[PDB]
Amino acid sequence: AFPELLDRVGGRGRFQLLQAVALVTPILWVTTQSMLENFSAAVPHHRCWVPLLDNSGRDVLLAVSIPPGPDQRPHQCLRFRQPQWQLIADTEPCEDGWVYDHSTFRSTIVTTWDLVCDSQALRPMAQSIFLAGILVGAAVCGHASDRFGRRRVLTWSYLLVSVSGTIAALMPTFPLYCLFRFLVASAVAGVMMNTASLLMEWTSAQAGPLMMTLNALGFSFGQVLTGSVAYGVRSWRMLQLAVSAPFFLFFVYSWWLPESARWLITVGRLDQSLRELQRVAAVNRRKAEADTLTVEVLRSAMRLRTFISMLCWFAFGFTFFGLALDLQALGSNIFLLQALIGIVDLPVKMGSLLLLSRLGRRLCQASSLVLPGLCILANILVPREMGILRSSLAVLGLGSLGAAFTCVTIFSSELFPTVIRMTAVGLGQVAARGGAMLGPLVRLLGVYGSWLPLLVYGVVPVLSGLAALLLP
Ligand SMILES: CCc1oc2ccccc2c1C(=O)c1cc(Br)c(O)c(Br)c1
Repeated sequence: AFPELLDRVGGRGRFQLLQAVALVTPILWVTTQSMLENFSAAVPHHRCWVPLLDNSGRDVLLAVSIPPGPDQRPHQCLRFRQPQWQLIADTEPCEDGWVYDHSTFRSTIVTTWDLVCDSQALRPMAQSIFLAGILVGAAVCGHASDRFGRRRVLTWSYLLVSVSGTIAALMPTFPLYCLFRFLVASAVAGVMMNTASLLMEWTSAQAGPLMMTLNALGFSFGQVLTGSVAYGVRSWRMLQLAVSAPFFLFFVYSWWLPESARWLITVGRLDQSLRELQRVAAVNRRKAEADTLTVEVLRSAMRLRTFISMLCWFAFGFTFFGLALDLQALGSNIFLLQALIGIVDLPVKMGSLLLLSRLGRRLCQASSLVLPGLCILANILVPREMGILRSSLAVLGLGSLGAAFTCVTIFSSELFPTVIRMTAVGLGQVAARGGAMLGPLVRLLGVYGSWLPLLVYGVVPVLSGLAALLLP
């Protein structure tokens, strides 16, 4: 009978707008802490330390000291034992440390801990560990927000994000940085599920479109907050602090938001629920029907399609979270991409949805997965002679893969007996954050050709979208 009390107490109005505003803002920084592994773990050009150069014809010394490399560059992993002055066979690996290029980044984690050359597989694992953390944090938090409430967990998760982000920026060794990022990811997943649920519960029956639109449209401007804070702070020890600092201020003000009124009824905390409903009504200024609440009323109140959705969610999660955490290979000028993956997400999603829904729901579902797969697949074909075309396709693709996140939820998830969609939307997400941990692991296949990662990242969504045409 809870919708009746909600209608008696409000619906739209004022409070349901300030709550949405105060809950949407953390989503931007939540995005910031997930795509931050693109400007923090950046790999600049690295060469081998030499006694002749870099103190104890500059080009002549560079040519005589380092053997030439395959890709029209000096070798990044080998050096001459002695100066081969015959150049107007016998080589050893770098043992005096590397020298890096300090022209766009001052200090990345790679520069600090030498994650190059033989120790290359370490870099694509710090993101898999992060996503695994997200999964294990979104699994536990489910059976946590039922014995602790729903508002307290959000505040403690804000505090945990703040503390873990601050601590992870002052570690002296790699494994501690891997572990504290794991904790950060778990807390971030908890924040994102609790915020979604809190936005869900307090709203009326019209929670379907508006709130789920606001959550996504929040992630988009998010990308543009990374782009920006980056252009500003370049180092890596001063970036994690500058990103995790706002969460403490968020926790400080999160102590006043009223707790969800539906959970309080089912556990027997009637008096606090009455107080929360009364304060919500007072905020909403609809203090006319609040008199009727005299406790007694609240006392009385107290298979093929599923598989197709699973594959669609899995394909969406795998390609995006494995080709968007490597934008240094999709082009150049990183502080422009990871900053245009957003202004090309909102017009594109709106226009594509509006145009393709009238054709049909299944046509819209199919057209949103084959298109970006083909777009990404075409990227390897075009040579590097024209940069603008080399970089244009990826933005539109990764942009349209974002369109699945919305299209496959507010237009999909009805492919079932149609009782309530909330028992299917959650089931889809387990595969997304359970295939992104199987994401950047594909980038570990840089050896044995460099085109295979892009080929896989393009073919998998293509096959998923094409098989989606086999619904009957
Ligand atoms: C543009 C689409 C999009 O952009 C992001 C940027 C940062 C974090 C999540 C997302 C995101 C998601 O839809 C999403 C949400 C959750 Br929850 C996940 O576990 C995974 Br994987 C992906």
